[PDB]
Amino acid sequence: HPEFLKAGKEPGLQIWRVEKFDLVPVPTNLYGDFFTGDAYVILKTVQLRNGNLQYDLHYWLGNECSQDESGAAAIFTVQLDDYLNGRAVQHREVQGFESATFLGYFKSGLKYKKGGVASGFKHVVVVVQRLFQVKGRRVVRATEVPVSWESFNNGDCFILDLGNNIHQWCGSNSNRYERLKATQVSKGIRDNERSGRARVHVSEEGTEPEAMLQVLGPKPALPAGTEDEDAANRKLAKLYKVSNTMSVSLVADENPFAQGALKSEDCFILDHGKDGKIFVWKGKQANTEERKAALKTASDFITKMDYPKQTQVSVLPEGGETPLFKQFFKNWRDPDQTDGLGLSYLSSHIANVERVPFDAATLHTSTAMAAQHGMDDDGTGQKQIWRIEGSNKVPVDPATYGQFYGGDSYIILYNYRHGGRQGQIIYNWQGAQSTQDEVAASAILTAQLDEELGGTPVQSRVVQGKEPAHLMSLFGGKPMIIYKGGTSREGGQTAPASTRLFQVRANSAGATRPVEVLPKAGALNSNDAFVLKTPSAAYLWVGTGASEAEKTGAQELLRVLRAQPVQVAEGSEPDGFWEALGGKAAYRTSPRLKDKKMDAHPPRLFACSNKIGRFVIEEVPGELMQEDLATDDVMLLDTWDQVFVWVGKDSQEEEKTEALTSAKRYIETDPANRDRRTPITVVKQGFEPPSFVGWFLGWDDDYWSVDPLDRAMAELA
Repeated sequence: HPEFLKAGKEPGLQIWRVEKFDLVPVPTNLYGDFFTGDAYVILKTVQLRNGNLQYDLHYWLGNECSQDESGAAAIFTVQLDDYLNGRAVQHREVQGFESATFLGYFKSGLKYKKGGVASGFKHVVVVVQRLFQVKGRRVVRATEVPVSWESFNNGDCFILDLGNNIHQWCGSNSNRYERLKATQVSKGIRDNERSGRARVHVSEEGTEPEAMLQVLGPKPALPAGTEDEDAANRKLAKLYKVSNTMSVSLVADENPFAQGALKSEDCFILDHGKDGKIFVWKGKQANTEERKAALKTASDFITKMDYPKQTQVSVLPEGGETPLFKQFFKNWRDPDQTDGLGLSYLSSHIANVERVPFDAATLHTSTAMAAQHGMDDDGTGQKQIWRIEGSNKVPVDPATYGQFYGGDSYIILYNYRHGGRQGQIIYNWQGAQSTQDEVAASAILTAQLDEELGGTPVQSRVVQGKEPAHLMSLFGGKPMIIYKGGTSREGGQTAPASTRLFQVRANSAGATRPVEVLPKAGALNSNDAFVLKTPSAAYLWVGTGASEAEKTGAQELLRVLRAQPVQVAEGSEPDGFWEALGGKAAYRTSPRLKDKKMDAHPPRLFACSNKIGRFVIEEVPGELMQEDLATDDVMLLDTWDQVFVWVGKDSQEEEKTEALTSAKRYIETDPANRDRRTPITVVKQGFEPPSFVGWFLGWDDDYWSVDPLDRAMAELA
């Protein structure tokens, strides 16, 4: 055996060019260059936290690549996978529409070279005279184009490669951010292709150097940019079951699908084609012919539905499904979950993130711990609570700090200290039964308060029932009691219900919040304790998964209810318990993914926009980096438990005021059917909280002191 032996042995990236049905290694210093007339095979191996190796097999098809060449690359992807015991995730990437995972492997971006093995061009390779058109802001792509002014336009940047002189040219209508990412490609040509020997010359229209003007002739009038992502065709997806010939059978009309719909004896197609990707899921018991023919059937299904030929397709084995595939299902939970160190798959873009458990004594020094637990600090800073009464904020009685009523909406101005510096957080808590005028009034006043405090404070819109972990910790040691629906104003206190049911649950911080729920048995949960104040006896129901903090919260919540507790463990409930709840019922028993939520729902950064009301979101691939936050964009950092809205200083005011709704739109369209009470957190550039910056390793506190572009072209360019 040849190159197969030197494969997934160590963590890293391996690229081969399929050359005459042979896997020829691409020189590593050229990783990122791809000939449009050829096909490549790419293996990314990632080390899991337990030391095991996880494989991602990609094969890449250029625009001018033959059919017998894509087949060759496909055969290798198949036979490489079963050499790795059929546990790899396979990807078919087409030029210009590659998967985010594939795009993450390449920092400096991609280069699409004219030529191929048929044209008689190798990779190894002096005298150079080529031209690249650099289009891209988050996925910088450099396409080789004819060496002519006709190839140009004033919207993008261009690189005139003259061997020992690289000439970067940028149009007048080109944005400063695009110019920045273009210098990366130019620098990459200098350092990787010429080994740092050549000189990179930067210019814009009107300042063309004589060398460039000698090659292209005098500059004529140039046009403008064609300006190229995900829209609202994200929500709907369908699941199919394959037979062989090739026929499919609809098994699930709408997502979220039932995880049990996947049977291990067959293979299934998750159709997300209107969003540009489809999945193939191999059951472990599926026929060997069926498994090896996954890409076979996937391409057929593409044509039988009239999807674009360039549709992303990925192939998953049972047990190694990616988290996006799992999110298409209603509460996907694995047959290991709690036991182990990870899950089905570890997203490469967070594979190098050190996992920091919680310890409040040193929260104030670790941005990473702050981000991984949604904990800006310990919750012990100065704060003000206001209840919204009509059109004004009313100070809440300090004795009742920690109790919130479902018929009110509150504003919580909190002072946080982390590291050496401070910040402020404005929490906007809107009750479920709060009247619409006052809920809307709470939002108006929340924004007004932010401007009073200089526009610097963080804004967080919370909805009753789904409160961030940090919010629970603001009240010292007492729990955050949330009532189903009453008022706290002076002439309006309602009457307590006959029998009430409280779900007391703790965060990673040990703070707890008892949530008053419906008085039904189906509302119970094995991981938390519960409090049932019936007029007869007050029950303290403690689940098998409940710990000290939940008992302490449930106990001390029964304190404020002036009722003696009746300790009752799960499974051994007295008679009166079930009948007070309306009888026995099926509740949730499966444990939660406490520290493995990151593995299940890794944080993703997005760029949101709405040009003509059309909501456009584009995922930025790879490791989360401060460099990826453009000053003229409104970005989205989705941590599952929360959706941050990073607002760039130089973005348009329209997009700035729409920060709340753009996030609300992204959550609404999420194919995972994400809860709409999910807290949204608006954050200003240069005033980001620790729970945000801790996700970005290598965060320069004074990164924006010098303009990013003014630094790059002054650095090594």
